[PDB]
Amino acid sequence: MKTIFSGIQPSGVITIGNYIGALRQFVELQHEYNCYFCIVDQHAITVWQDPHELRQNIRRLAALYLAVGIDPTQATLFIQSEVPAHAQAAWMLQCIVYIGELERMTQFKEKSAGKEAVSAGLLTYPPLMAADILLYNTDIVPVGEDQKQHIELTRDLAERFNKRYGELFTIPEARIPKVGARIMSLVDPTKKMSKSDPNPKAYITLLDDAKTIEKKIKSAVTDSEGTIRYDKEAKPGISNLLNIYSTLSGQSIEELERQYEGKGYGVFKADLAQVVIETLRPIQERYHHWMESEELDRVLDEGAEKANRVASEMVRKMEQAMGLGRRR
Amino acid sequence: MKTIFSGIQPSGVITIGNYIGALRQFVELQHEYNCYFCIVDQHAITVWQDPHELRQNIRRLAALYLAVGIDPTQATLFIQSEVPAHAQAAWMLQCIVYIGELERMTQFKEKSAGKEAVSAGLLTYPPLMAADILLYNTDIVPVGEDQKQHIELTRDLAERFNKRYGELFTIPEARIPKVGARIMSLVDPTKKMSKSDPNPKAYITLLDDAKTIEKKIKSAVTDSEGTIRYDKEAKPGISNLLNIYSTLSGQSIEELERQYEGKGYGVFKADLAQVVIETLRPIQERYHHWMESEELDRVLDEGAEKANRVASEMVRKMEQAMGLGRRR
Ligand SMILES: Nc1ncnc2c1ncn2[C@@H]1O[C@H](COP(=O)(O)OP(=O)(O)OP(=O)(O)O)[C@@H](O)[C@H]1O
Ligand SMILES: Nc1ncnc2c1ncn2[C@@H]1O[C@H](COP(=O)(O)OP(=O)(O)OP(=O)(O)O)[C@@H](O)[C@H]1O
Ligand SMILES: [Mg+2]
Ligand SMILES: [Mg+2]
Repeated sequence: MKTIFSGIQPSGVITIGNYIGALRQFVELQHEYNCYFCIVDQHAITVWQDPHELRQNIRRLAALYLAVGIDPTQATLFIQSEVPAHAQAAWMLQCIVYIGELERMTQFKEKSAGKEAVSAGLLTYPPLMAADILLYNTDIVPVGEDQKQHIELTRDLAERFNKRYGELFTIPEARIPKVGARIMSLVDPTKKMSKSDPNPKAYITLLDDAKTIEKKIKSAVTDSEGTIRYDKEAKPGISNLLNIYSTLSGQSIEELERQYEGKGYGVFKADLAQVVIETLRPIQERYHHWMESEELDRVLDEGAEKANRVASEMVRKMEQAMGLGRRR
Repeated sequence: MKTIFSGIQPSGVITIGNYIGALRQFVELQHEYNCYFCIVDQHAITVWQDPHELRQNIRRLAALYLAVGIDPTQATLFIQSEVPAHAQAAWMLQCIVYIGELERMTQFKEKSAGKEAVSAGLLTYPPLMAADILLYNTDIVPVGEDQKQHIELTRDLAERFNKRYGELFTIPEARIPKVGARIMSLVDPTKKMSKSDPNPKAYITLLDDAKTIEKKIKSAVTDSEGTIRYDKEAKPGISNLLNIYSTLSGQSIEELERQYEGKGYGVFKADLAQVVIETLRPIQERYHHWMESEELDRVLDEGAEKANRVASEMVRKMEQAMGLGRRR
């Protein structure tokens, strides 16, 4: 079968946007592809991470991957840093990416937007992500609309390497969901929901308690119409709430518009909170199971073992193409 | 004893500048320090390297290190790429260096001087070099005047890591020779002699034949005075030739000025060529011995083995400080 790779940064607790845009689809994709799902801790340090928080976040992410249903025997779950090949191939890839291609990345300009001093890692985020994917001869990359431009660069980089040194890389393809590819901030409907937003009201983590989810849905930005109908341009907050409601409940935006005819934001929000709470319920239960056992560490050990075998061999192939080191 | 680290890029065949400014001193330093001498192949790919040339250059550099007298039992001779920790610590260090500190590096601006598209590796050269040094708890760094600014950044980076996460790194110190720290191009006395200069007349490689050394010394830029006397500002080419003559022969600039009183550039250059040829003679002989045996590969295997033990443990310490991966 074809191969899949996809990473999530342990830069905070994953949100419903992360879930809706990517994680949710991993669970189904694992049975039809050879999958590598990564906890990208090296990507997470491109900005300040408290060391204790990062360690904890790394373990929580792994538990949540398994809690949503990733089966360690059907897919390879691992931590980026535990596979030296990602840093190796990242170095090689940054000697072929042009500085201008990095500065033109919208994620770079956005995250670097209005900062005096910024880490080089923020800028060199792309070559590492390109290595993450390219290392496993990945065919499909399940994301995550905001990740489209990175995958496009990654393709340019694999092509440049292939034509410069010889055919080595499979050109990967992004797989972005038709629905939920871009869940918006609850607090600023013009920005996507980010797990690292400085405002906790912007997102709902997969670990949020009922009380917390009710508050967050209640504080969500809407408008003064009091009319539940989808209109991304005119009613951004309400349209986003409808999207969340629609993908989580399985009802169409249109069905929800009818069901809420004659209502009623208070009631619409109260209902949506319960829908999110009910979705997160079985997930949180299994998360607690994984968090309290050493089984989590066995899954990760075995996952890094398999990833190392595949990746270090690609690295060897890459060094042989570039002329690095010695003949092996 | 204290520890030493120093690298040389296998980006061409080392020159007499490389020799005079660094390699020559490694031979004496090895008996008084714990030394790690590196063949930095990952630094070499920051610009285009022909894969066959790079492979060959890597093996030639190792043979020349040993040919000048580095004793594999007194020092650790290794190839950068063969120790994954350099790429690992390089990634971590680039998440702490600021983009502005990289753009202000004069080597960056020089090598990137007048180029439309440039590799990110050119820009991120410093974090990798900082990792190279920091990995081994290096106290002294023998270079290489042009390398002073990199070592200064490396110190800022170790200090930033130490104060941000906890004391881990030894603050390294540059050790630049009083004489020969900056051998100039034979063709452009305002630029340093570089092994990768697009003009082969600029430098004399340690592998150049007698005929080639005579031509290069003969074509060396001088002036219209016909007076052999040292004057860096007024007589840059002649002063550089005097410097080369002085460090290689063991005579003072002043002794040479007297000995050449009443002469005589033709004769001065003819004499200097023979001095270089006579110096390179015993070196080239041993170089051919190493090139034709598998002993060269045993030295490198053992050198990477020792370097891996030390470096991967520093990497583990670094990840533990930043919170990467899992507790080990
Ligand atoms: N708002 C969103 N809607 C749908 N998918 C999203 C959203 N935000 C992120 N994703 C997807 O989630 C995955 C994990 O990405 P990532 O770890 O960068 O999350 P993040 O929330 O954006 O975190 P951070 O704020 O630290 O950068 C990717 O496939 C990504 O495109
Ligand atoms: N002209 C020179 N005079 C004295 N020392 C030098 C000179 N050029 C380089 N060195 C020293 O040689 C060592 C190896 O450096 P490096 O491998 O960068 O050589 P390079 O000739 O400058 O190569 P390249 O042109 O590929 O960058 C360092 O210690 C460096 O400072
Ligand atoms: Mg992100
Ligand atoms: Mg150099």
